[PDB]
Amino acid sequence: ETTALVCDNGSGLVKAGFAGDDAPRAVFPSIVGRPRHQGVMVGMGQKDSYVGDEAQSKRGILTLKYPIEHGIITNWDDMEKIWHHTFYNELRVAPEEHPTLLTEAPLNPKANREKMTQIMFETFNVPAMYVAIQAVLSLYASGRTTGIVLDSGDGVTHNVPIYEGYALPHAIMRLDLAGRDLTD
Amino acid sequence: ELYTKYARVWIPDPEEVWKSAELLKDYKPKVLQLRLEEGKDLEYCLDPLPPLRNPDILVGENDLTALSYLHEPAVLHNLKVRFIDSKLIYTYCGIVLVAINPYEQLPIYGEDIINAYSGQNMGDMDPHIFAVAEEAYKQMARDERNQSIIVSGESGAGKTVSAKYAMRYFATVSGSANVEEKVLASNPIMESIGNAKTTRNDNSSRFGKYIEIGFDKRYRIIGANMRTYLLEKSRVVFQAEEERNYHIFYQLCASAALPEFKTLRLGNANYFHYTKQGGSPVIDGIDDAKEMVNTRQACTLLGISDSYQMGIFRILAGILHLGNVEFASRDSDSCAIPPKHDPLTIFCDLMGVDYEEMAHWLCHRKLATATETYIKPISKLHAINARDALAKHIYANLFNWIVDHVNKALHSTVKQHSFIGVLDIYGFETFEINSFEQFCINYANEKLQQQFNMHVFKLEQEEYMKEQIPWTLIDFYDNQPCINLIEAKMGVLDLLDEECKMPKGSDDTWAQKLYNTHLNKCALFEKPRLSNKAFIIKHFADKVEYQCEGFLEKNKDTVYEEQIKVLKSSKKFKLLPELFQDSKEHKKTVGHQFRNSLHLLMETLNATTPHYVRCIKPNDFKFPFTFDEKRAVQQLRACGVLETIRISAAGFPSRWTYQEFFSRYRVLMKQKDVLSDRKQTCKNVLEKLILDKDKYQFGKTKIFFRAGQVAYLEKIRADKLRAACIRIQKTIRGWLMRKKYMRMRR
Ligand SMILES: Nc1ncnc2c1ncn2[C@@H]1O[C@H](COP(=O)(O)OP(=O)(O)O)[C@@H](O)[C@H]1O
Ligand SMILES: [Mg+2]
Ligand SMILES: [Mg+2]
Repeated sequence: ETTALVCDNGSGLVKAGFAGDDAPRAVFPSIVGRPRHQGVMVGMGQKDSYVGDEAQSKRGILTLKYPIEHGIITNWDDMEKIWHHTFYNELRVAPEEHPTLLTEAPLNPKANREKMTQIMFETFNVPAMYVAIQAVLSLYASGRTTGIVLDSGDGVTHNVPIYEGYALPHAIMRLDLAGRDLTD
Repeated sequence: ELYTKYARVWIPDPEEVWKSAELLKDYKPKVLQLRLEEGKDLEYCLDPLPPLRNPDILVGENDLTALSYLHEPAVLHNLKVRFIDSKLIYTYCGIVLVAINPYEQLPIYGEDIINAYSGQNMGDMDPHIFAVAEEAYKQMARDERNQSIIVSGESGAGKTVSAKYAMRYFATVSGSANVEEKVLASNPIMESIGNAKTTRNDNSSRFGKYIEIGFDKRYRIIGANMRTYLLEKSRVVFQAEEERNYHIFYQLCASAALPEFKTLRLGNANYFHYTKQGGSPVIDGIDDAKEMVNTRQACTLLGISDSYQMGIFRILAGILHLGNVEFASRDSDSCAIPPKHDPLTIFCDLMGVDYEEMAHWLCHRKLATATETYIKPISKLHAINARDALAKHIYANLFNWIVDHVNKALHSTVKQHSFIGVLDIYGFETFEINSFEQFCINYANEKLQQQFNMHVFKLEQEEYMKEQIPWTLIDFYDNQPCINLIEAKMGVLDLLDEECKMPKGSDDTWAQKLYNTHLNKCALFEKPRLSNKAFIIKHFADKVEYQCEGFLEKNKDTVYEEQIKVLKSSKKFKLLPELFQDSKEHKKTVGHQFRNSLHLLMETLNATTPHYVRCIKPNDFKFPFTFDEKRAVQQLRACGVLETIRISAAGFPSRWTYQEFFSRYRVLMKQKDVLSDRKQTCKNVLEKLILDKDKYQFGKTKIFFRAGQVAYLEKIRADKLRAACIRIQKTIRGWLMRKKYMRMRR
């Protein structure tokens, strides 16, 4: 059968791949660069924006924006460029044909899932979609049905107690220190 | 309605599934008074009728569908009298040949009879396996379409010997200067690698062997090609009570003292964790040390060099020593092989690999994303599962390699124009305990009997088009809802492969998922009343209760690539790198590999035309040429014969050519009434005898009858014949009376 795409929009990296793979096929920084200097040489072939490893390689010439901070998507036109790059250039897959499992940090605004769904169905025309809490997946990843997952990204830190497969949503802590505030 | 004084009926009995009974008082439209064996006393309570019995002239016929009354008593009786009294072991039901193990030898397979069957049509002769082989050889000429003879039955029913004779037929009638020697000399190899002692019997075959006999443009035999399917990989590492695994391991252990095998450092057959488990190393009456020699001689005859033979036994000793590798936990989430561990030392010596590399890779697994790579410890349970999956993978690849070198010897260079293919597959199985192996066997038999039921349904639509009879009359049993229960998504197999990869899955939580998903959603799935660790599937033959305990251990294969790359690095000997020379296949579970193998078998067979042989085993004790009712009925249900007979009984079972109808019922038809053609004569006479046509039909070539009408015609025929005998005898007897009377008057 058609596999699902599995795509995780960290603040810092995109990890994407196909369901049933043991490790992600595409990992690249979720960063969008735009040129900030006069274009002197005629016929070089200008580009309005670089994404991911393209923007890393050129980064002396570019302003680098992160379009997610603190697990919130803060401008959509960039995030849509990042997904376009994920499906068409890194996975080389028609998004028409595969379910996409997206991912999100708990307790963040509800307008972020609404937009993140609207863009999958209107723009990419995905057949079917899902959105899953990050800290729940680390238990599937670690063979457990019980645990308290501490998960810390580039943008957000959260604890999610899970006992015997029931989450305890009153006990969920979210903490807003992460790798980017360590870097600053 | 016929029941009278001097009628006969069959009655049930726990000792023999039916007793014959004499009806002792006429029926009145509520309880029946019956005479029996052993004197007479019964009154038998009808419920809101007894099965009714064919006249004795019919019983013993060559074809169970030629009976007038069709039911399980009649069938069991015909087979019992033909087997015990007439010593005939072959019988027909519909298209199906039915074969019963005489279980002592017979003359019947002689070349004279082979020649007597050649060219004959299947109804021209008494049934014999050569009649099926001959019909196959005919159909392959009449159409280029290839032909399959599907031999099926319980273990010990005689499927292998039936294939043997079926091939001997082709090789006698077609064959010329050889296939026969090589194919028959392959059997000890395939039996050694592929047969095991099961609970109910020794020498059960755990795979479907398919021999293609290839023919040229003139139907001379070219050569043969052997395929195998459905190998029971799980037996390599797990064994139930008083099972064994594949014979080869025990022939090897029993040969451990021989000087070639000293280096292999083998022990007795219960020293190793993969042969100890069954608690039964010795078969009664088999000397494994000599079956070894007949195997090596069969290899030598097929031209597997002694170098490769020692390679094969080196790899099998490898698997045996691998099984003794013991893992110590060092943490809940990590394990290690203890220092200087002897089984691993001997294994790495045998295979010629670095001890510390195998020691590392058995206990760790590796992941790489596109950029960078990680090495994980694994729990002791996952280490043991990985080692067992590696042993299963070695064994399966060794099996495919031996089959490939046998094919090298059996193939011949001439281009094969068409083939006849013969399939030796285990039958529908039911045991006091049923486990994942039985669940696979019964799923394969569901598929095979779907094919069978469709073929029979097609054949009778085409006969009705030869005879201009409506199709609506005929129907067939549809077992697609059970295939969908087992095979479809959210089926029993799909939830098993899911529970293999869900975290902390277990047989108990698997069973819970089954109940949640099917328990009252599907009519064919049932939970046993007093347990939560079992489930019941309503197969075509019977309801079977499967036990959830230890499905998941049997279900699981994942072969860690790094262990294959260690074995592929081997430099000591030729064979071990050669096995793995040509992914997702490494992830696939045993259940999924079985599903795929079964789809390959069905792709092979649906491209063909089948002819069926069903083998049944008369008695469990190996007594020569005696018959047990209670087993035989179980066999005949498991073979789908009883359903085929019931279905035919619903339609128009009995089909008489008009001229045979005349040859039977001339007594019924008046010397005046007979016409200048007997077809119209009988078309009238039967309308005289039975007022309503609905009992019968008139075809182009045959009269069709519903069940029972032939027995009626024989009844009225015999009563009229006795009235004629009364006339003639009365006249002659009265003459003698007159003669002596007038002599006394004289
Ligand atoms: N038609 C037959 N005539 C004589 N002996 C038979 C016949 N069929 C089976 N046997 C005996 O029964 C044994 C068991 O049957 P076999 O075909 O070997 O097992 P399976 O059918 O399980 O492969 C045979 O080895 C042979 O000794
Ligand atoms: Mg993260
Ligand atoms: Mg056999």
